[PDB]
Amino acid sequence: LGKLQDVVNQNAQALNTLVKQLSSNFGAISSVLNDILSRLDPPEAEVQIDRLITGRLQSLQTYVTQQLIRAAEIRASANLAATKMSECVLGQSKRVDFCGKGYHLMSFPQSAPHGVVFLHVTYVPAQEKNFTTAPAICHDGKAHFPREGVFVSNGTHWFVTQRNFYEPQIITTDNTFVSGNCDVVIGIVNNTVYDPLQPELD
Amino acid sequence: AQKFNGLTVLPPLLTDEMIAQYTSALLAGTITSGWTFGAGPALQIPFPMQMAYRFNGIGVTQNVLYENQKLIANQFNSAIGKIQDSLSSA
Amino acid sequence: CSNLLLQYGSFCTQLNRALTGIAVEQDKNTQEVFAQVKQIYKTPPIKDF
Amino acid sequence: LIGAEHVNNSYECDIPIGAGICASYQTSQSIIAYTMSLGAENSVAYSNNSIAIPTNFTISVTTEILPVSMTKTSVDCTMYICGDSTE
Ligand SMILES: *[C@@H]1O[C@H](CO)[C@@H](O[C@@H]2O[C@H](CO)[C@@H](O)[C@H](O)[C@H]2NC(C)=O)[C@H](O)[C@H]1NC(C)=O
Ligand SMILES: *[C@@H]1O[C@H](CO)[C@@H](O[C@@H]2O[C@H](CO)[C@@H](O)[C@H](O)[C@H]2NC(C)=O)[C@H](O)[C@H]1NC(C)=O
Ligand SMILES: *[C@@H]1O[C@H](CO)[C@@H](O[C@@H]2O[C@H](CO)[C@@H](O)[C@H](O)[C@H]2NC(C)=O)[C@H](O)[C@H]1NC(C)=O
Ligand SMILES: *[C@@H]1O[C@H](CO)[C@@H](O)[C@H](O)[C@H]1NC(C)=O
Ligand SMILES: *[C@@H]1O[C@H](CO)[C@@H](O)[C@H](O)[C@H]1NC(C)=O
Ligand SMILES: *[C@@H]1O[C@H](CO)[C@@H](O)[C@H](O)[C@H]1NC(C)=O
Repeated sequence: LGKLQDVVNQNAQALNTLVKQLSSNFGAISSVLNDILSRLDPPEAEVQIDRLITGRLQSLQTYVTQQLIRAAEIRASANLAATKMSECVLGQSKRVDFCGKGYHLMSFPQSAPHGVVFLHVTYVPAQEKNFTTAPAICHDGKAHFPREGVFVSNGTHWFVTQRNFYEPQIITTDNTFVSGNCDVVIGIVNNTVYDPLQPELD
Repeated sequence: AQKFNGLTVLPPLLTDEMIAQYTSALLAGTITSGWTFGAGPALQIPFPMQMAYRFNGIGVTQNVLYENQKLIANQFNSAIGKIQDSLSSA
Repeated sequence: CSNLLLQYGSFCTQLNRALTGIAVEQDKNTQEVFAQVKQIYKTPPIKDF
Repeated sequence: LIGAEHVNNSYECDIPIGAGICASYQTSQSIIAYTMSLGAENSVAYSNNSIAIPTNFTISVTTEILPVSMTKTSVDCTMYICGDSTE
């Protein structure tokens, strides 16, 4: 895991750098402040003490700025994770390529140390077949358009299937609607409609 | 320049050329397949099919595109010319 | 000048690591935007759309 | 770059270098440098009366990694900056 390891390693190395900062003189003649107190008088060793104060203050200010920036990016990541929770897990999100690569169904959150993961369940097609399509069917001068599917042909006859699955069905009135005349679409094909009311009225 | 004082500029990992190649491949995917290539394998589709599907996505029935497809194509071409002319004029 | 820089080598290490992080995140920003697909789709020679 | 031979073929790279060229360890075997391959160069057959309707699906699971918190630390000047001295 990379996104959960850097947030710990960078913090650990920042704490280690803070520890290492006390081992430097910052231009003074000793690192520990007790040494100059023991070997030099406080009236004379005031400037070295003040230099150590300035160096430690600069190191603390740099660490505070770094921690503020890390907290800002952690806040942004937490807001993103909360939105991903509330959309992908607590419902189904219509945003494409947001809850994983594919058509999202649901996500399963899992606890993580100083983090969170989401177990997205996507819907990707596996096998596809090439087909010849047409926007409209000219039956009796009226152009038929699919309500939710698309006209497809296997070479001899025509069917209508949904967008993400191949479910061939007979061209009928229940899944098609008419609009206008036949001479409005640049590409149209001639066929017939089942009209499943005609055989039942006999 | 600004490199004489050692303020060295790191070259990017991706140059302009393969960024342009990425954009061209994405354009080809979105004009030849719509959104199938962004959520799985690319599926071939006619462009008016995709246009009617985008129209269906905003609550407009797909029967209106094929009745005035030339008008929508001319409007799209005019809009492309307009954005090109506006960008040429920062 | 380099002799007195051992007292602030920790500061220098922090600055160098910060710029290295800036550079690597600037590199990764382009990968998260343009590299959405892993297959380069060629434009068909037919321009009749 | 020294210590890595240059080869004209292109693969997917793992160690980035910059300016569109990477380095990797392939076939004995030695470190080679090559231009990174943006992906599988394939063409999609496009036609005004050709469609592709999927007939099967695979339920896939995608892993995402997101941190939400970090270790809460408290720092005080008096026992960091100073030791056991009043001055
Ligand atoms: C295209 O689809 C049609 C409709 O399903 C197929 O025609 C049927 O094929 C089955 C398979 O032997 C026969 O039992 C039926 O009697 C056929 N019905 C009609 C009305 O012909 C056709 O075979 C399919 N063609 C291809 C190439 O797949
Ligand atoms: C689809 O059907 C229409 C009408 O049934 C056909 O249009 C006819 O075409 C013939 C000769 O091609 C003309 O003599 C008729 O006057 C046309 N009628 C109308 C109403 O336009 C059309 O040709 C058919 N298309 C195909 C490919 O068979
Ligand atoms: C859709 O894909 C799945 C996954 O490969 C197919 O399921 C396999 O079917 C074969 C033969 O029927 C079996 O030997 C495997 O054990 C099945 N695998 C699993 C994981 O169930 C399925 O048959 C495909 N469907 C169609 C219509 O092609
Ligand atoms: C369908 O046929 C066309 C050419 O006839 C081909 O380019 C395409 O790859 C085929 N589709 C599939 C899924 O095999
Ligand atoms: C598809 O395009 C080809 C080439 O321009 C053309 O010959 C054919 O008539 C077109 N088909 C339709 C249905 O528009
Ligand atoms: C790679 O192939 C090209 C093809 O012409 C050739 O010009 C070039 O010299 C080759 N590079 C190497 C390193 O062999």
